[PDB]
Amino acid sequence: GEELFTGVVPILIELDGDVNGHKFFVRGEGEGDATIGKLSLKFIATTGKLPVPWPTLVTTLVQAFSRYPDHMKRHDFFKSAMPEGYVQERTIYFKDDGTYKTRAEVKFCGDHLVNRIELKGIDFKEDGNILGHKLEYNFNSHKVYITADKQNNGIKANFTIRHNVEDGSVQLADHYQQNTPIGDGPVDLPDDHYLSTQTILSKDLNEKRDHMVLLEYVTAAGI
Ligand SMILES: [Zn+2]
Repeated sequence: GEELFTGVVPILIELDGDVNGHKFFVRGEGEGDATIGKLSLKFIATTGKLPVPWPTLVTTLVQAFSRYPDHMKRHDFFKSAMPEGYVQERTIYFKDDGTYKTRAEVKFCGDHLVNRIELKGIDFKEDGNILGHKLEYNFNSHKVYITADKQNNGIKANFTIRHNVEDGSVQLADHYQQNTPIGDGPVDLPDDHYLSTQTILSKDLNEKRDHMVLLEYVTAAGI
């Protein structure tokens, strides 16, 4: 379980997307180090220019790499579901705009962790901040609130992402999340806690394809 995360783990990410009928595919690679709670990844849109801004996809595009400090180990659901993995599902409500629905499988393939995601988005406004590409290329820090869902032998989470808009306003995205283990056996159901997240988005200046370089630090807290 946790024993699979004592060192650096290579990551492959795939996202098959469809927002208001605009189809796209994103592929990411890099590495995660759960001992420090660090993720370094590069994402490419293989279908050309995205119909939505990169920041809207960040939350979707491996919380198993969160640093859980020693006293909180017993509360790390994400690692305890490995290698078989977990399903992660979300509904994301963009305030005054459309919604994303996502379903992902996060599991080991041999020595590498893979996150495979399907995303469907509906009811977005033409000129809105999302389809109008009015969101800044950056990301804020958040708290991801996690609670046990004993019925499903898993967890739920709730949080609101704050996306900065070009005109100086903020676009809120309310996230509702569920995770359930894929394989049989026991998993760790946690007491209430949160993950504190920080993310930096950048560009590779030699990369001509549409892309996003990401560095994140996440540490669990609240117990
Ligand atoms: Zn693989």
